Amino acid sequence: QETQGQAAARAAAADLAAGQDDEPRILEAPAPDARRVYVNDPAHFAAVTQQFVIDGEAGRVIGMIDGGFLPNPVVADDGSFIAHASTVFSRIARGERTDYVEVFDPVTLLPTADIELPDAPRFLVGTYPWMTSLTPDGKTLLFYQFSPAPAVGVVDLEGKAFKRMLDVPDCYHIFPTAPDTFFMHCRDGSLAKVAFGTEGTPEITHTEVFHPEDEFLINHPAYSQKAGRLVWPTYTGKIHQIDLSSGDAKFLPAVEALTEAERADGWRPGGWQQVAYHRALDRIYLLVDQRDEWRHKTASRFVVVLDAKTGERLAKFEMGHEIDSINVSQDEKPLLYALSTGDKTLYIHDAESGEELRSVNQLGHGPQVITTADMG
Amino acid sequence: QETQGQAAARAAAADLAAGQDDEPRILEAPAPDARRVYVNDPAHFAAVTQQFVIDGEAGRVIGMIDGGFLPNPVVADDGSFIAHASTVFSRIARGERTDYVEVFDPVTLLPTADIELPDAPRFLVGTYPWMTSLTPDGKTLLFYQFSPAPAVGVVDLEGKAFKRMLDVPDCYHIFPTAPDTFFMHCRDGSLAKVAFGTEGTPEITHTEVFHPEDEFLINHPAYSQKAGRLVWPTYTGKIHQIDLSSGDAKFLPAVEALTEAERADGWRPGGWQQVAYHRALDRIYLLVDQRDEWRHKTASRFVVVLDAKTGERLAKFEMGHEIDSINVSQDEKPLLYALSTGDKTLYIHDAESGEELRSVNQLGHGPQVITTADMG
Amino acid sequence: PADDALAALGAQLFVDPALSRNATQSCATCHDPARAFTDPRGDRNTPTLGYAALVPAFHRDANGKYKGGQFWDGRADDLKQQAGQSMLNPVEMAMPDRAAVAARLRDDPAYRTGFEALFGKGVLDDPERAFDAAAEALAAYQATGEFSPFDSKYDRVMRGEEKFTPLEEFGYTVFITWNCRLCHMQRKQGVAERETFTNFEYHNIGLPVNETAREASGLGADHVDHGLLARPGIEDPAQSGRFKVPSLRNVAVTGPYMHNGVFTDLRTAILFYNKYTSRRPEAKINPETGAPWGEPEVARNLSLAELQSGLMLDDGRVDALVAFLETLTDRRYEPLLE
Amino acid sequence: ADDALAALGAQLFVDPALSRNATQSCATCHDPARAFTDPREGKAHGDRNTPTLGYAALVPAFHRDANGKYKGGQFWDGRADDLKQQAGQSMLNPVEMAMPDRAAVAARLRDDPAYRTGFEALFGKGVLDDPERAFDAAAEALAAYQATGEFSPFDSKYDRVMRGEEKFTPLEEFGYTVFITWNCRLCHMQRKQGVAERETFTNFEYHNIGLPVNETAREASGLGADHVDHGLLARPGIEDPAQSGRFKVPSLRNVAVTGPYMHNGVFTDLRTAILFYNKYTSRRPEAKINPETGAPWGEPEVARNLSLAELQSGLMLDDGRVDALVAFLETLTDRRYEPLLEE
Amino acid sequence: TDPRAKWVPQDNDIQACDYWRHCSIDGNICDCSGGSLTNCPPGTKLATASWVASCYNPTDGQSYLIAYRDCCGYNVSGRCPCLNTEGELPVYRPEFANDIIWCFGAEDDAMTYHCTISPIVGKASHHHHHH
Amino acid sequence: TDPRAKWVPQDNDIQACDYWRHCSIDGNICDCSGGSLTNCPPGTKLATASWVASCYNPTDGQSYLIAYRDCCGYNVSGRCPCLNTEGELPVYRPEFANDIIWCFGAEDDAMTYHCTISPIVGKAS
Ligand code: HEC
Ligand code: HEC
Ligand code: HEC
Ligand code: HEC
Ligand SMILES: [Ca+2]
Ligand SMILES: [Ca+2]
Ligand code: NA
Ligand code: NA
Ligand code: NA
Ligand code: NA
Repeated sequence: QETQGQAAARAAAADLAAGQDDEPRILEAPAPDARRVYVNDPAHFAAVTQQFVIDGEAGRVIGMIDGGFLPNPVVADDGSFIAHASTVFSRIARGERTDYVEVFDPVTLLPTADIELPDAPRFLVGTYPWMTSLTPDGKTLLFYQFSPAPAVGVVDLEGKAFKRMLDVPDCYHIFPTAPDTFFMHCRDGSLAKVAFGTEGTPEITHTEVFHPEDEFLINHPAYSQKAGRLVWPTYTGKIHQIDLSSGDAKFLPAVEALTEAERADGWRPGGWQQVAYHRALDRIYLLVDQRDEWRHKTASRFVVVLDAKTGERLAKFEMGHEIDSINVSQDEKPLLYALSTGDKTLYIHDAESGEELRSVNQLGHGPQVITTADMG
Repeated sequence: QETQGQAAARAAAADLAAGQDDEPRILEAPAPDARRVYVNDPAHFAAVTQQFVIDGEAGRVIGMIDGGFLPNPVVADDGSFIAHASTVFSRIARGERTDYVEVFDPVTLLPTADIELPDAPRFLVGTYPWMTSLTPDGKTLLFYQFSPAPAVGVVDLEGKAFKRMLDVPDCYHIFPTAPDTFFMHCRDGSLAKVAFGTEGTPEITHTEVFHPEDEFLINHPAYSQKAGRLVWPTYTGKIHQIDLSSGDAKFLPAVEALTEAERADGWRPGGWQQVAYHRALDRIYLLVDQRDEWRHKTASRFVVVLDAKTGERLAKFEMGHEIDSINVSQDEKPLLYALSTGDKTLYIHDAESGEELRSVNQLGHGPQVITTADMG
Repeated sequence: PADDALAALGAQLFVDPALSRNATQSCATCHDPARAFTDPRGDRNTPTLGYAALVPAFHRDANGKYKGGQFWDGRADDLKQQAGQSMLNPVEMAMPDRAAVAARLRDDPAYRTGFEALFGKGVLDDPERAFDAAAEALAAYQATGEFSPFDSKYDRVMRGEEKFTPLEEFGYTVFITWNCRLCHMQRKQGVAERETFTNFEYHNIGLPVNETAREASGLGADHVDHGLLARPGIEDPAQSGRFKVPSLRNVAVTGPYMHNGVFTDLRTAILFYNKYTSRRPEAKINPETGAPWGEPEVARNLSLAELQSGLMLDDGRVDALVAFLETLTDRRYEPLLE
Repeated sequence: ADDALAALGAQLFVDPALSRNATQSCATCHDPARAFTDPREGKAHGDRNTPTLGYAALVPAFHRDANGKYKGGQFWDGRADDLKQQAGQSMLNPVEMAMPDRAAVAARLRDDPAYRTGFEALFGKGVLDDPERAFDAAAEALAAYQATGEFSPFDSKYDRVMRGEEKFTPLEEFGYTVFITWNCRLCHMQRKQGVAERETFTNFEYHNIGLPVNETAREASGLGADHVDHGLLARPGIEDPAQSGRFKVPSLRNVAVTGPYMHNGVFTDLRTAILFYNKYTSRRPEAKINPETGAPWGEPEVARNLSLAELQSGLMLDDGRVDALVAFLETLTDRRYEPLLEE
Repeated sequence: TDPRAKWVPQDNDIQACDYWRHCSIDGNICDCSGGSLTNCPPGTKLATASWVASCYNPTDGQSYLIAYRDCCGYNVSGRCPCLNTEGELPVYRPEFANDIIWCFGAEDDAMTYHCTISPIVGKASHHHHHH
Repeated sequence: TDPRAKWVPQDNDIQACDYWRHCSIDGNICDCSGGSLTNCPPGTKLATASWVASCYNPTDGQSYLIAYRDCCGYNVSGRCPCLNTEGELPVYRPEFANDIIWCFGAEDDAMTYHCTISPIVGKAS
């Protein structure tokens, strides 16, 4: 009802009338909690970019973080820190490149580490959350390199140092499952398990091929590290689920997020972060709309919600805006976050009823990525 | 009728049908000429910014130049080079500050000099063209400093080296008149002549005080270095004209851009670059509108044209758009440039009839400053 | 009744040399009402008693900053404790003990009358009760309107009764926009009801020793004045060299300036702040001596975050600040400004 | 004229009378059974490898383009303007036919009565009595024969696939896609943009890709340890030092059947030729080892003027993409040479 | 919405450009990027320099000196942009000028503009600008 | 207009996002910042890497392989932004993937994205 600007005016006016003093100072953000939500703006490939830290309950910006060109954000699930890998140049977008990792305190937002990555080794790509990833203990950050060949960089956040590049096969994305192990998805349609050391060839093993070459797996799968659950939609809304919880891949039954009647009438997923997964409810949420087969990065106006174990549809929400990315908070009665790149606005919905509750606008130039911590 | 993109489609299609080959390459911009116009986008205080190089005759972007935080552009009048003083930081908007001058070749747009300015000496302010200025011979760039006190830095563009800071009195802006002399405007209402040696404190001489403490001279006067003509409107549209061509200041009779009746009905100049001056026609152009006395930075929708000699009004144009800045090309049959910060669009007008000829849109985030060369 | 009578007893004490070691001087000798309760004629400079009653009692605030109290080093909690300290202080009244004070009070029939009416029969035969009562009376007197009249030009302008001159207006605007308001304003924001141009905090602004005063004190060339750390019970080494922010009311008539009286002219005190901001050679020089200011007496804990503002005061701004600070002169002292 | 002139060139092409001691013909070294190259150099004195004559008739005449790039011509160093000039050079070349002078060539042509008839019908009575006219006519004939369909049939699987008659295998198709998106397209495509009518997988320019000396060939040539093959700078009349070490980009048609590879035959295997380009892009130690020797590739013979802008692409071909490129380049084999792919 | 009309202050929403204390703000309102009306967001540095305006508060009819302060060291926030210029004077009267980036004194030499706060520091007016 | 409708190519205006050669462009059209359909603007560096799409040309009914290249080393142009994904496959098929910054090979190691050019390299097959 009363907006935050209006409540603040009412309070400042009462302070003034009462003669209440207060010292102008640098605020702390509120403590990280399950309803904090981060939105990253890659700004349609601009040389500098912004992250917005938002209290999802209040629909309020509580902080920002500046970044360089197409940085990769991560957020520790336990709330203890956030970090990114980022790239700057000595004359805006020209000159000497420096890539680096910063770690930030999640309340003061001050950098607590700034770790240079030798030889400018980051992969510059429109932002994919699982192209840079934390190990479950938070001590290591792993980032992807494409040039000259697929490789994964290992950064020791505890010791605040780069460690080494690992050579991998022709594979992509990084889903860590342990201090020394992560999985990747390979061109051949296998997953690769890579287990590594401080020195030495890593031990790399493959699953069998789990999808044929004409079934396309999107660049924004959902991965719950705490559940070990990799949720990987294809262009038609077929969803692979892989359970990495035992440390080896076990595969679950594939489900369809769309019915055969819907797919015959042109319904397909589309957007950027098209899929979210709620760990405690074991529920999948997918952005979908009626679209041509090659309009797979356009916004969508609907989200289907399904039970990950059976595939049953539990809801189909009309979001009422052009939504490019979704995610959910991981608490009991979660919020469903719906970010519109075109509106530069985060819409915050009740994930159970689908109802829009509040929104936060003016989020940069082309905001695309939502990250939440799973604190529970 | 046929647009640039349509013409280009037709040429491409003709090349394909004829089997014409061509090598993909880096184009050169067309030679600088009287109708080239530069638009600088301070981007409402963003840490990085852009300049657009535009052919005013065709209404075509022919190149761009990246800049740091609130850079100051300058354009050699003879078309031989362009330059700016700019500022970058080691971590986007935080960390170590570097200020520097770059000089660019005006056809390849490549930097031909990058001259570090020691001790981060630039004045950071919403952009004022005459806060950084070339001497008439092109060999020297002078920039203003405000902290810890008003000062002017001397940069040798020929030797590609910063030289020294000159201490000045409590004065603002830099109007060079000779390889070793420039004028400034002082808080006390005088202009200061500053003549500077190789070493030495400069020789500083004040003019008489030429305006009262309650008449306010805008931050964007027009200055024709080739004419030695300083055109300085006040908030009410009274115009001060100072002739610097003998090397000393001769105050020309003041002229009123608005009538008494217009001023009683609320007309005042307002915007950013509110005033333009055409040297060959000896004509003054002023952005005006009906506004409250304290809305002096809002856009205006009209331009009045007056004879600099008589003050006689020559023209009053309805621009058709919310315009913040004006300038003119310096050739015969000049163009009148009308930039809207809100529309991010440069409107290009016939100066004589005031009719809109063409426009160039998408000029960044908050474009504000138009610069032309006086090549005649 | 007792409000008025208590202050009136303090008014009598304040001018009585019988309160000094050898009956030579009164509180009025050094804190002369004709010169804004400072000395018109020890190592620290005598501060004004005007507006001292507006200072809060000494405390540590919730951010760890100390505020309030009396003396340059805050070593008295409030004006009553200060008066008791003053009566026994070798650099103020220098009485040897509380019994000697009571004995002087007993010698005077009007004091037997005045003190007994307020504190009870026999008060002056009990040296502890006698001394405490005298300090209570001296404190009550200093809390009267006469010591804090709020009748300066500044006051009149803020009440809308008159206007600043252009020069005074410029100086007010500089004061409230430049770093002076970080320390010489009561509040962080909002409007004070009784502004006295001090936030009552303790800061080291890095002053040099006043050589000639130090020599005349007999403290020794090896003495260092540690400011607030010298207050008994303060042991925090971060307080070493910090002094209470003085109220700027009546500043134009209470030279010389700073805790040790090192600068004789108000303009010099203002120019001192340019040593932290200006690049010009002259900013390094004390104009009263033609020599460098001198190294800080205590070279730690300087308030560099407030002092290194990045902006130099040109001479026009210094003239404006002088004009503005002269408007903080109580009405009665305006004649002293010529 | 046209049929008859090529038919006269067909006879000359196989005639050992055109060689110094009458021991070999053009077809000896340019063997029609092996895409007009020399079986003896295969897994089957100068130190340059014998190039294919197939598709050489599509090369433009030698010229300097307006950007200052030389293009066109024949031989590895471009020193013949076109096929006719190459043939006259070949007749007199110590490493090809090795005849001592034009008179000697005219004298062999006169010994043959079918030549008196065939040459006189095309060039006029008395042609073979004028050594200059006889030798020019022979070169013209040879060049006409090389311009016939037989040398440039455009019937490789690639050609059939472009005509819609067949599809690539998935591996050949990935190979083609890599070829057209990676740096290979910058030098082994006829055009900079648009579509070629008769693509021969060369832009006919001259580049130094920084190959080492083939030591055994060089030893055998007797040229000397201090010899340097300067490529295009050895063309008479080229004096620009920037052309040292540049050689003509070869057509990749029939590449799979015309090993060994490069201007000096230094690599036996097609896969080695492709792997060589990773020495400019990969960080792996294996990238600088020639897999046929287990030793470093070697210092370039000519250190200067390397095409580093095209070669240092920032991207390494993994083994999958190397396999795919081999598969695609095998589709460029003319139909009549497909049986050769087995061995 | 008429940009050239006399500005009309309100005292009911601090995130709007017509809130009375924003009479001479230039930039972005800190309350919209995790600061508040008189405090900077986390990670930014509070300048010690300031500019002043006498802004009329329509609630109590009093004119208050607002000594604006910048929060520095981050790229501009891009939320809640505003530019007002009540009594704003040209650069040569800098204590009233608002195109200057008033980041002097900020910790760590921070000089980039992120947003501006609007604290009251006095109840007064100016000769050039009074209600 | 309808963002989800099948993309409809034209061969009449290269600055528009439905120009037929732009069928898998991601970024900005170089002709809008001082380059042309197939050349980079002054001051930028032409990458040697590419990604390919088969784009239908409605002028002649032929599909052509467009081997896009980026012009690198400047901040993104901000003029004529477009994103089309005809045949565009995910990142593990990089030769058809268009979120990657294909600035490899550009002079002076330039890797920032300014705009993309749309040259033809073949007929589709
Ligand atoms: C010989 C001169 C002298 C006499 C007599 C004297 N004082 Fe002081 N007074 C001083 C000096 C010097 C100081 C500063 C001492 C310090 O800070 O340690 C001072 C400090 C004070 C202060 C501290 C105010 C502040 O802002 O810190 C008060 C209150 C005061 N005196 C009241 C008295 C009273 C009441 C008497 C009579 C009982 C008195 N003084 C007698 C010299 C004198
Ligand atoms: C960091 C806090 C701080 C700042 C900022 C500051 N002052 Fe002070 N000022 C003090 C303290 C503390 C003293 C007493 C220092 C001492 O004697 O040890 C003082 C003393 C003075 C005095 C002498 C008063 C007396 O009774 O002896 C004057 C005058 C003065 N300040 C004016 C200014 C002006 C004008 C400005 C702005 C140019 C300014 N100050 C900025 C803290 C500050
Ligand atoms: C003894 C082997 C041998 C004989 C016989 C021979 N050649 Fe060659 N040919 C070569 C070699 C080796 C080269 C490469 C020489 C070089 O580039 O300098 C070559 C090059 C060529 C080329 C250049 C092709 C290209 O792509 O650069 C043509 C054309 C040619 N020969 C045609 C002929 C003709 C026609 C004859 C018969 C008149 C002939 N050759 C006889 C070995 C031979
Ligand atoms: C900078 C131009 C350039 C680039 C890029 C280039 N090549 Fe070459 N290629 C050459 C030249 C020149 C030669 C002949 C070199 C020599 O022998 O001196 C050559 C020779 C070859 C040969 C041996 C052919 C023969 O008949 O001996 C093969 C196979 C080859 N290239 C394949 C490729 C492939 C596949 C790529 C992409 C990975 C590629 N090339 C990239 C210029 C290029
Ligand atoms: Ca004093
Ligand atoms: Ca060969
Ligand atoms: Na002294
Ligand atoms: Na102590
Ligand atoms: Na060999
Ligand atoms: Na030569």
